[PDB]
Amino acid sequence: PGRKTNQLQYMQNVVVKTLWKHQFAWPFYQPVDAIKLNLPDYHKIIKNPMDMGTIKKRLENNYYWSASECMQDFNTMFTNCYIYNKPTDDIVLMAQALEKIFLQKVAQMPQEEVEL
Amino acid sequence: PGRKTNQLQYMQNVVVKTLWKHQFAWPFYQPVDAIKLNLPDYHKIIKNPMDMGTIKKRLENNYYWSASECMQDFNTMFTNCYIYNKPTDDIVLMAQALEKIFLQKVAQMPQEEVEL
Amino acid sequence: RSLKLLKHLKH
Repeated sequence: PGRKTNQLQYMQNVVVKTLWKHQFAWPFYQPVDAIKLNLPDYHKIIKNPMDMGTIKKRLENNYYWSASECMQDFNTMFTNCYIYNKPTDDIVLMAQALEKIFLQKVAQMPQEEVEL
Repeated sequence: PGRKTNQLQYMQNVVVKTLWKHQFAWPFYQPVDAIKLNLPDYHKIIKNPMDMGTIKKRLENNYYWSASECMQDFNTMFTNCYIYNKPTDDIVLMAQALEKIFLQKVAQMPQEEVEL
Repeated sequence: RSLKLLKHLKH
């Protein structure tokens, strides 16, 4: 049972909007295709796949009851990348840079969540 | 097998130095590995593989006798990319941006090749 | 449009 809240509007119109424009965001626009990309252990390790295209669609269709759930999906997306890849891989540094922006935006979100 | 020339020094310290730092250069840093990248038709289509890491190492190891060879290796690297990939693929747009800079620098290279 | 890029990134 989703909702429209001030914080969810912020997640869609600030957080997703800002991250999508970043030059490092493109690996996260769609689900990881482990077969196409030749990552045969991906789904053995990553059991909760998430990507920013899915998050964007969820916000556009009022899937979430609270922005906390949307923040959870972002954390899953970043953490999956940190888990699957090796510590020095470029994609990990890209994800870290995106997470830094994510956290900066979250810090400026309205602190109390109000249903609109 | 090679020499020092004014044009080769220019290829190393101007052309490669500039291209290596470019935001779009990273797909060209290493030979295409058709096994790891899951490209079963790459070697069927591409018979003369080249990449910018190989070009850079050749310059650092004085492999080239003339800058004409290094310019042709760049031409091969770029042309292979256009032959293998679709004209709408992002990698082709990246290659084109790099090749324009390559050509701009080639336009400004010393016109007579002199052994040093 | 970015698939070869994603492959290069991962490998």
